[PDB]
Amino acid sequence: GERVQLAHHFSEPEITLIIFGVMAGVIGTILLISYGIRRL
Amino acid sequence: PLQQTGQLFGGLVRDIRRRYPYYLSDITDAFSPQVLAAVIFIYFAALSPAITFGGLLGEKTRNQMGVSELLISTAVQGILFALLGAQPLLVVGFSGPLLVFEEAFFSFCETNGLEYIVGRVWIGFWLILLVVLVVAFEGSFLVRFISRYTQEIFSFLISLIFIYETFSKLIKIFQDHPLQKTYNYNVLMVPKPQGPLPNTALLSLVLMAGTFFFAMMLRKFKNSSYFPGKLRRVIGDFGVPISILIMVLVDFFIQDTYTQKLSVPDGFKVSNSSARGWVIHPLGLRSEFPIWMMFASALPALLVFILIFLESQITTLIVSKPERKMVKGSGFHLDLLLVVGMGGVAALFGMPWLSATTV
Amino acid sequence: PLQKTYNYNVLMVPKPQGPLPNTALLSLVLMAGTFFFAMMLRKFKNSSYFPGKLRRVIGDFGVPISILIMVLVDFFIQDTYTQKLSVPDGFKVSNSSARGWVIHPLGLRSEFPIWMMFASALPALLVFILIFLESQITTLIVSKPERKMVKGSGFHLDLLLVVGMGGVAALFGMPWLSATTV
Ligand SMILES: CCCCCCCC(=O)OC[C@H](COP(=O)(O)O[C@@H]1[C@H](O)[C@H](O)[C@@H](OP(=O)(O)O)[C@H](OP(=O)(O)O)[C@H]1O)OC(=O)CCCCCCC
Ligand SMILES: CCCCCCCC(=O)OC[C@H](COP(=O)(O)O[C@@H]1[C@H](O)[C@H](O)[C@@H](OP(=O)(O)O)[C@H](OP(=O)(O)O)[C@H]1O)OC(=O)CCCCCCC
Ligand SMILES: CC(C)CCC[C@@H](C)[C@H]1CC[C@H]2[C@@H]3CC=C4C[C@@H](O)CC[C@]4(C)[C@H]3CC[C@]12C
Ligand SMILES: *[C@@H]1O[C@H](CO)[C@@H](O)[C@H](O)[C@H]1NC(C)=O
Repeated sequence: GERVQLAHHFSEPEITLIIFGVMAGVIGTILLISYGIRRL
Repeated sequence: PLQQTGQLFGGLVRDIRRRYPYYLSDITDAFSPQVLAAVIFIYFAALSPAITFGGLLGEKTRNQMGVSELLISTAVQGILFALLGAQPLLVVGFSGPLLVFEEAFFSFCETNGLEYIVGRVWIGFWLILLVVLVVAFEGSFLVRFISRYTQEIFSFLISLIFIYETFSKLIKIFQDHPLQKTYNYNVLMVPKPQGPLPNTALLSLVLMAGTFFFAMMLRKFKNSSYFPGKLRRVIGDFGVPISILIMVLVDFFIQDTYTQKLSVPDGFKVSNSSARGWVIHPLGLRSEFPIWMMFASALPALLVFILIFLESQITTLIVSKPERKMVKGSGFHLDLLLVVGMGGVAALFGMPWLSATTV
Repeated sequence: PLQKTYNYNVLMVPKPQGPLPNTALLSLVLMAGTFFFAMMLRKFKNSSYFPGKLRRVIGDFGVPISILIMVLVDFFIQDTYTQKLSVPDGFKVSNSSARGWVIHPLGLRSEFPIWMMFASALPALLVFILIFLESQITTLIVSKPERKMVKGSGFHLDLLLVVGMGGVAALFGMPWLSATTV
């Protein structure tokens, strides 16, 4: 980045991949729940 | 196009199958001077508000987001929306309500001692999830309930706001350089004049009036019965570039008098290097980001999504009316998804989110 | 002219001896505004807005309304100087030393030459030609049948009156006139 930044355990690509994976999991769970309804 | 199919992501696929077959025509139909004239028109009509909004945002947010970041975000989002969008006629850029929300969020973060740019990153992260959920359930079918009533009211209000701001900028210019009997001839000019200057406000008024008069006269000449028809249409299409060139040349030969010009950053760099870089860490730049704010950013993200959704969908309704002879179709779901996704991605890089501006 | 710097100490009586800021630009703005308001009110006369009687009343008074509006606009701008109308203080001759109200045909300071009295016919012929052409062409223009003139025009009477009034005013040291076209 720029100047001095606080060190983190997860790097920026790592943390953004983790966030995208969590978001994709939430989206998949919501889609599966919606697919469950309107059928039974 | 506003019907509810009942299938997951059905609206997106319908918009894709409606628009992408016309992709080959979308390149060949631009072989006309009217397209080039429209390019010249929209270049200024999008650059000048972008420069003004970037300057105001840099002043209000301590240059955390400024002119350069806004210009880069506008360029990237416009390129992606032109390459992949369903209604390329829409112009993607910053707007006033977005500036108000940015100021409010900056004030909130300053009061609570939170990193505002990381808060924007989390807001964009929530925006991506919100738009994916909306597109998945075909949430853009509710736009069919917006009749001509609301569309025309919004368009008239936005036009009145635009005209009022245009006149208020001239009023502010007149206030900065009032008409006085005497002036100080030794006034520093860098970066801006610190005192009133002679002939500034009057020349600005003259240039604005001349630009408006030439634009209106050339628009009338487009519909007039003078000159051969082909040359008449060529001149009428390039009426705005011709007026801009004429007034710029007129101001150019007046060397002594000072008029405010366009200001752009020297290079492609962040507005404030100390505050942030090109990539902003979602976990925090200077201090560790609080856990609670990551979940609390949804409500500001909800407000941003509501603003962008209403603006883009009403603009698409206005530009895709059947009376305007739109014979290619418009995709609401694809355009909304692309706009909000590009905003969320640009939030990660410390760039402002945009919307389909009406004007 | 438009200059970066101006002298703030310039004498104004009788006229400004040096350039002044915001003068020419404000004059251009006032002229453009007057022309724009006059044209807009002329179009409003023929427009379909407002009740017809009030529309015609406003359209007829379009020039006075524009003049009043621009005069009021310039009035509230106290600091900037604009050139105004100048009229003499009273009903008096411009130069008292040169002549009075009645000029003696035999001479004021020196005896008038005899030959010039007969030689003045050719300048009088040129003046008569100028006034005749101007007045008669103006009468032709204003009395065209396509202009719906249903009262008639008299060329001989108007020409006689104009040239006679000019000749009489020449005696009192006043300029001769003509029927101007504009
Ligand atoms: C610098 C220009 C060239 C100078 C050289 C001077 C020599 C010169 O310019 O004559 C060529 C040409 C005459 O050809 P012509 O009169 O047939 O051209 C018609 C004209 O273009 C109309 O505008 C067209 O109608 P519209 O618009 O489509 O509805 C019409 O097409 P259509 O609909 O009837 O089928 C055309 O036929 O000029 C003019 O256009 C007349 C205006 C000349 C004005 C004076 C020139 C400015
Ligand atoms: C301040 C004005 C009064 C405010 C009070 C508001 C109350 C109010 O103003 O209504 C009275 C009057 C309605 O009466 P009305 O419509 O019958 O008046 C007709 C109108 O004057 C036309 O201009 C005339 O045609 P033209 O010109 O001669 O060819 C026509 O005469 P004719 O040829 O058919 O025989 C007239 O009949 O108003 C209007 O004129 C409509 C425009 C209102 C516009 C809104 C008012 C500006
Ligand atoms: C809406 C999208 C962004 C997903 C919803 C956000 C929530 C559920 C997730 C996404 C990313 C997550 C964070 C990812 C990484 C860490 C670092 C770890 O040491 C503590 C938890 C913490 C801080 C997580 C907290 C919960 C979190 C913020
Ligand atoms: C950049 O941010 C710092 C605080 O981190 C601030 O003091 C400075 O004024 C900012 N730069 C500009 C140009 O405002």
